[PDB]
Amino acid sequence: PLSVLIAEDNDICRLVAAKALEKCTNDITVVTNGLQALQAYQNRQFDVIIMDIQMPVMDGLEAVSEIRNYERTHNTKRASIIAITADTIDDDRPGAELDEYVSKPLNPNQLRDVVLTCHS
Amino acid sequence: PLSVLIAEDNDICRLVAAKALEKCTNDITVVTNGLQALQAYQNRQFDVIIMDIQMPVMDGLEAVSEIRNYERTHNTKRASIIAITADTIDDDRPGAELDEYVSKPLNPNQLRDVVLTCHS
Repeated sequence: PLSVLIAEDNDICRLVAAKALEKCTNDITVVTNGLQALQAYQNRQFDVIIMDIQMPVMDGLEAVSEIRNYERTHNTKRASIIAITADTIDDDRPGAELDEYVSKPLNPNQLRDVVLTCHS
Repeated sequence: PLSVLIAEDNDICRLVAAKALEKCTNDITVVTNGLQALQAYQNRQFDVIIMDIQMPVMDGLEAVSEIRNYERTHNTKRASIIAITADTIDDDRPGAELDEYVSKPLNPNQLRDVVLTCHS
C-alpha cells in the first residue's frame, strides 16, 4: 500500500493532487507549509511525497502586501499590522507594510502593550 | 472589542502570541501560512494582525532538505519525492533533493503514473 504526503499551499493544486491519488490509496495526508511537511514526516512513514517546490505562494511580507492591496480596493479600514521578527530592528518607522515591530523571543507584556496601543 | 489574526508557522511563537492575547479578547484567529492570512482577512475583519515577517520557517525546497536530513540521521528508507512546479523543467535528472518532476497545471493521469512508478 502507498502512503502519500501532499505539501501544497495552492488550494486548487492541492485538491487536484488529492483527487488524482484518491483511487490509489486511502493513506493521503495533506499539509500547507514546509514545517508541516517535515512534522508529518517525523510522525508517519510516507513512501511518496508530492512537494510544490515553488511553495509558499506568498511569504509573510508578500501576505502583508496582499492584505494592504485588499484594503485599498475594498476601501476598508486599515488594520494595524505588527511585525514579529528575530532580526535586529534598525528602522522602526511605520510604513505602507508594517505599523510596529516586536522582536523575538516574544515578551508577552510587550506584545500586549503594542497590540492594545495599535487598537486604540 | 479586538479581533486579532496571528500568522506564524513557528509553533512556539504562535502559542506564546495566542496565550499573551487570550485575556484581551476571544476573537483570535491563528494561521500558519501567507495565503491563509490573506484568506482569513477576506473572510473576517481584523483590527490587528500579528505577522511573522520571517515566515516561512522553511519553504518547499528547504522542507525537502530537512526530510532528507531526517532520513539520513534516522537511517530510514528513502521516500520518493516528486516536485510539482509551474517552471519549465530543463534538467530532469533526479538528485539529492528530488526524484521526479511533474509540471503544473497538473495532469491527473500523469501524476498518478509518476507516483505509482516511484512507489514501485
